[PDB]
Amino acid sequence: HHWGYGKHNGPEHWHKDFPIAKGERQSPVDIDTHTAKYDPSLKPLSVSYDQATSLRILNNGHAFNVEFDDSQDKAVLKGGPLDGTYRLIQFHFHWGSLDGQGSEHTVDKKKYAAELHLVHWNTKYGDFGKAVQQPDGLAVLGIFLKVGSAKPGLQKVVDVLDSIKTKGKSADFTNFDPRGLLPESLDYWTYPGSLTTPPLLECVTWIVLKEPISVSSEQVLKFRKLNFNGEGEPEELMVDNWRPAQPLKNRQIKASFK
Ligand SMILES: NS(=O)(=O)OCCCCCCCCOS(N)(=O)=O
Ligand SMILES: [Cl-]
Ligand SMILES: [Zn+2]
Repeated sequence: HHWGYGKHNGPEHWHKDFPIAKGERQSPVDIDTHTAKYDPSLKPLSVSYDQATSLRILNNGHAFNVEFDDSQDKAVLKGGPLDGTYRLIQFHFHWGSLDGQGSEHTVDKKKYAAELHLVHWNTKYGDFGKAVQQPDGLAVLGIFLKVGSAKPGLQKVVDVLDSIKTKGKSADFTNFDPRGLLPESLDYWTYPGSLTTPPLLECVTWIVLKEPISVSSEQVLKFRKLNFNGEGEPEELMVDNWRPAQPLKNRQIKASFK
């Protein structure tokens, strides 16, 4: 057996193999907009994805990862609450079976249809492996997805999903520009958290954008055609691969805007 999002291996079961699931800085969390406080110490956020080099897209049995070449400082995230440079390594999404759910973070308890996670690691630690052994090893830029108008920049991702329907399948995915997945505004909320999937390591500085991007019903419907299962096995649609909000505990969510 292995962790997943089913009734028998879902979020409520994770703590048995990953005790940190009940830790002090777990993610995601509900973002109470009225309790979040504007933080003047936050520096301007810098998303520099101009030289991003995508390589492959993979169905890992939980979601699909668009992987990037992080052997050189190309796609980096800096500024904001971040100290130093964080390099983009991959991005993936979390989505629901219906438009009314799918996101991991929530805003005033509101759930979006999906959530995009752009994962970056602190270059001061040399590699991703070492970074996840540090309290400030990672920075994940989270972007909410709502259903409405199509997102042109997402279509290339959608059209390749048919080739990676099942767990373990991958496909070349070069020259994809992640800048086409960003909303207009970079206003955000930030707080110290963790990976939202096992191992649930608490090494993440979360930066969640306030402005969601709009994707079409057709685009998200194709996300829902993916499979959690591997080839030749009974079909288990890849839907609702999101972890619910976790206790905030000793943390404050800061806003980059007034
Ligand atoms: N949803 S999230 O963005 O918070 O996180 C997803 C998992 C990200 C990958 C985590 C892999 C952890 C194992 O790293 S290792 N082998 O030790 O280098
Ligand atoms: Cl199921
Ligand atoms: Zn994620």
